Amino acid sequence: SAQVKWPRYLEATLGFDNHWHPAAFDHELAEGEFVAVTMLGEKVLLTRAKGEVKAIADGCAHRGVPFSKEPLCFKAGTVSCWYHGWTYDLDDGRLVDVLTSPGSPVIGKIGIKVYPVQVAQGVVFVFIGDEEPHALSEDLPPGFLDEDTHLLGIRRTVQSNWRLGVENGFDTTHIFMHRNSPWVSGNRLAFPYGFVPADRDAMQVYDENWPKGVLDRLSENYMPVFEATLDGETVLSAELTGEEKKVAAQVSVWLPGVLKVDPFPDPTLIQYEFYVPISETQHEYFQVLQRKVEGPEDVKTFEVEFEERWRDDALHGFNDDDVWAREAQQEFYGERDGWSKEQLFPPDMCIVKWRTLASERGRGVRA
Amino acid sequence: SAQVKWPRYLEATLGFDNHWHPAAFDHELAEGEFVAVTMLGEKVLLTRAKGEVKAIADGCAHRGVPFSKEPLCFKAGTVSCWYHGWTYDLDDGRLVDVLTSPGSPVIGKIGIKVYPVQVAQGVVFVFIGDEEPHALSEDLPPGFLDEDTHLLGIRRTVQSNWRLGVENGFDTTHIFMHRNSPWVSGNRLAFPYGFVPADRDAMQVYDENWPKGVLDRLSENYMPVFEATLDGETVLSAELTGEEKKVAAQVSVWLPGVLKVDPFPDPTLIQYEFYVPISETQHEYFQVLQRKVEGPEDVKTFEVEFEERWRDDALHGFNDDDVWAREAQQEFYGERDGWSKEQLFPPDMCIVKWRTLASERGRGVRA
Amino acid sequence: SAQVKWPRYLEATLGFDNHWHPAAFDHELAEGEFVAVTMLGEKVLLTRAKGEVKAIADGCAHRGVPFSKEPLCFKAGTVSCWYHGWTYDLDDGRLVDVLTSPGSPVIGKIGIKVYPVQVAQGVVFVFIGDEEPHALSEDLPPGFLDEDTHLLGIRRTVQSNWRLGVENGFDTTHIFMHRNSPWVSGNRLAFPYGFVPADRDAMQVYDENWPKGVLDRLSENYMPVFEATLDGETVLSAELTGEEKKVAAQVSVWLPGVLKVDPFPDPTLIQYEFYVPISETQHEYFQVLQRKVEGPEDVKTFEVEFEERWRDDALHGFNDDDVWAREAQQEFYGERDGWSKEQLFPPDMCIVKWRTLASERGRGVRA
Ligand code: FES
Ligand code: FES
Ligand code: FES
Ligand SMILES: [Cl-]
Ligand SMILES: [Cl-]
Ligand SMILES: [Cl-]
Ligand SMILES: [Cl-]
Ligand SMILES: [Cl-]
Ligand SMILES: [Cl-]
Ligand SMILES: [Cl-]
Ligand SMILES: [Cl-]
Ligand SMILES: [Fe+2]
Ligand SMILES: [Fe+2]
Ligand SMILES: [Fe+2]
Repeated sequence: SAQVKWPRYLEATLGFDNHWHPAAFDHELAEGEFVAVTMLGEKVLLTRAKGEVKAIADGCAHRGVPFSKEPLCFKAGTVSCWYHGWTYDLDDGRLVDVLTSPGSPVIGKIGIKVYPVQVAQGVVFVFIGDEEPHALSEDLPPGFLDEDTHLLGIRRTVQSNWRLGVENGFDTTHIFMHRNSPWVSGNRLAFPYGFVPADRDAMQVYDENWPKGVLDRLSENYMPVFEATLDGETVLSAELTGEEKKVAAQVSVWLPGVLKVDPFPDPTLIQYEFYVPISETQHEYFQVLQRKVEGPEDVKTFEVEFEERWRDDALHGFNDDDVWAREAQQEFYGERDGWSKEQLFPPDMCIVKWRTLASERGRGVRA
Repeated sequence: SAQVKWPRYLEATLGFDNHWHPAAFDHELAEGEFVAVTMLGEKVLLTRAKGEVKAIADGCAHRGVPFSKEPLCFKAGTVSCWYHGWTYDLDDGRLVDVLTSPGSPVIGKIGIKVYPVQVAQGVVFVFIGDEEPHALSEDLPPGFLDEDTHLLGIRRTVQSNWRLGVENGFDTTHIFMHRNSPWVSGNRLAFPYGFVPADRDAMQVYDENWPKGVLDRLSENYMPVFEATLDGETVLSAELTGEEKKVAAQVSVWLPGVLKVDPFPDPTLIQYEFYVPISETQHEYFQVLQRKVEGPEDVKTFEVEFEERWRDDALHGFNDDDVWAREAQQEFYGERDGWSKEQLFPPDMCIVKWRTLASERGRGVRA
Repeated sequence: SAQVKWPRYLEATLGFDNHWHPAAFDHELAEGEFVAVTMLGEKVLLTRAKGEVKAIADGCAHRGVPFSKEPLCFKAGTVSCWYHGWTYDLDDGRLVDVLTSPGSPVIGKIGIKVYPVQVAQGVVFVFIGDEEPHALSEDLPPGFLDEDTHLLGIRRTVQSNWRLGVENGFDTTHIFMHRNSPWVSGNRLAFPYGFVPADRDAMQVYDENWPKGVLDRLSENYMPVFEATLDGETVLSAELTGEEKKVAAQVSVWLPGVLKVDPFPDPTLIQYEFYVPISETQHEYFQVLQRKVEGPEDVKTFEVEFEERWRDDALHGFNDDDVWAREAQQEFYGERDGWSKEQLFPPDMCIVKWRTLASERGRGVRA
């Protein structure tokens, strides 16, 4: 059954820890500003001190209140609790002072957790887990860190377990539900109702070193369905006329659960998606677009396109439906043991391979 | 105690299954239209295909999503899931196609549940349970199916266990709370504060074949109370003056839990009530009025009176208070084990007879 | 650990019963008026009958509905249920009549709980518990019942366990969070960021007879902190310029959990606080100000300044922040076993003494 081929995947209700996970976008943090996030059940407080983004547990060691209720900073590099003034050093999380009791004997005897942080491609990543952090590149799809590119994205909260997000991203026939998105005609896309594996090389598992993932060779080893038929009659057909754009030549997912749609939502872009667990029933959905650039002008041109088109016409215009689609599955999988009652079909094998690889390679399980 | 005289009634938190239950009104469904309902914990999707109302489980066999999120029909007699296009035959619930993968090998190897449906007197009834359906008439009070009558009603959701609804309907002294309803003077009713059993033939149990139920002979074996006294002083008195109408000559309840008030809310009408479980804490309250008719003209006259008077002046004007009355009992009975702590009095014996009959005859228990 | 030092305090999630607790203010009840309250998990109905405030269980013995849904009284000294008319004697809670069934055999054979009530200093106190009530003075801080004073207050609901309320009131360094309240400059207060115990006599435990409690001698055995320093630099300093008022010379808490701030929020006043449990996660916060008076004129002057100044400028302007401060602790202590994970420091010892005294002297534990 399910609990037999991918047990650790089913156990990772709260995600795979001992992996890097995005928390926010670098531009969300100005010097001295605070941003509260919840990752894999942990409340984290982010801030920028002396130009560097720091991550510390969003909970005071005294009476456990979150600093985010009223975040205070009286000296860059520290955070002070709004309740009794306990002050912590962001570099090591140690209690270095108590504003309400100078010289208190608890100073230097207490500390809270701080997390390793690395900002890459404008994204703030945080290492969650007890192990010492490994290279960030091991937890990202290949190409994400390309130096000759620029990235722009957004994040939002989705009311479903993170796994439903990943499986909604790495699903080659769910695209049927996007057939009426204004982005399809909006960007003159030749968009099929689904992709069906045409041979045994349709899916490739990368399990040699890191990163590890599953790749769907949509453009070479799949058959796209542009027509829907019911009992011998064509009841639906995609629009294939004139000059149309080709997207999604390949789609892949990589541990700890990051999607890569290449190219998408336009031939000149690549779309990455993360589904970071917030709680057992919620996740933070990140959408990041990657554009190849040759200099500052291309960067500026991309930023403008993102603001005027890509973001709202695609990240919302195309993907908004994916949000309620995920949430529509929450009860079944989250409450009714859908993991053992689902009935899959051929195209879902890529998802099965992902669950198997994830169950075998996820560095740490958080239930 | 309770768990000893009517144990199966106490166990039937989610209702008695293997019985017919109303789901909606026939006029709520036009050809191709969809109506989602939840009955005894089961989500059901109703539609009209080729003129006939069909009932199918509102949950896809693939990833369990409900079709009601975005119901699709590309061929009358089928329903297609909005997610990956799995299409089902409404007659048998079998998967007959997959819009995103024509000829997929799962076709014909999967199916979901469909329910027997029977429309009578403008009401859509659905058979819930594993057993094969028996005659509809066995689950309705006598007279409901009278051919020389026409029926009109409404349904609404109530936040209480269904048993609290049934017992609020089949309660001869709770009417005290309706004394100030504008319908009392609105329809010149001689309406008492309560009916107290006057002899041993006040209540009669019908437990021979079907339908089965309990009847209160209010007009001949009960004493109506038109005056409320306290410490020897008359503190309240009903208005008995001029030409007033007499209603509620008899009130009865029949398995699986259907009320019959004869006559009510007017001498020319009979009122039926159903309290179909939605969940363990909610039920769908149906109010159906029956009028004897001699032809099309009488039907039209009834439909007009219903729209202009009966529905809002009585079904709401009189009964609305019954809704919060039921919900006011939810915590006690639903959370504080009120079933074993309640303290009944003589008039409640008709309810005791009903719980006993239901516990012994309910065809199926759904906990 | 905590479970070993103050076990009964940790068990009293729903408060200490067999103690008097405030329910409302006397002026909230006019003759024949009703006020519903929930104390230590019990729903209570208050009313004034023949000039006297009465307290009866807000739940009918018949089908458990609360009278508060629609409180009825047809004879001063009784309460009648809105559902079937069961009527109870407020003096002994016995069923003395049934409006819907005169002479019903259940009359005199049924009864509900009534509570001892005592009004003092404009406050309605109710005795919760199974024991016979003891003197009210045993559950109040010394000075509360002073005959040459007048009291005025307000109450509100707070979303946190009651113990978090008490410990927030009896905390000498949490005042840091109040530094920016408009009441500080509003009443020209010389207000420190915290009070730190300066010697061994800083806290005194009164455990000889009743009332019992812990007293902090702030003005004589504590060191007030008017500056906040971080890594050697003054980052915050209170305003100490000329003619300012001195308050909080002493603060104390007494069983079952009543605070006394002397003087506060002004030198001419004393502030009392109660934190009566509503449920396991909620409490009713009472704030009562005491002013010494010499006659009806002083009473009038106090009532006027309470309305024009004390209430909104202090009870709200100063204390409102204490509400979310308490609630910010609810998850940690209420759901994440904060009682054993908290890490206290020297000033918290007064709270530790209070927990110990309460665990040893609370008359009754309600979990
Ligand atoms: S809870 Fe943070 S200093 Fe007290
Ligand atoms: S969930 Fe219905 S077709 Fe996939
Ligand atoms: S529930 Fe109060 S009289 Fe029936
Ligand atoms: Cl978040
Ligand atoms: Cl369509
Ligand atoms: Cl593990
Ligand atoms: Cl009245
Ligand atoms: Cl059974
Ligand atoms: Cl309250
Ligand atoms: Cl400040
Ligand atoms: Cl005890
Ligand atoms: Fe999608
Ligand atoms: Fe009623
Ligand atoms: Fe405070």
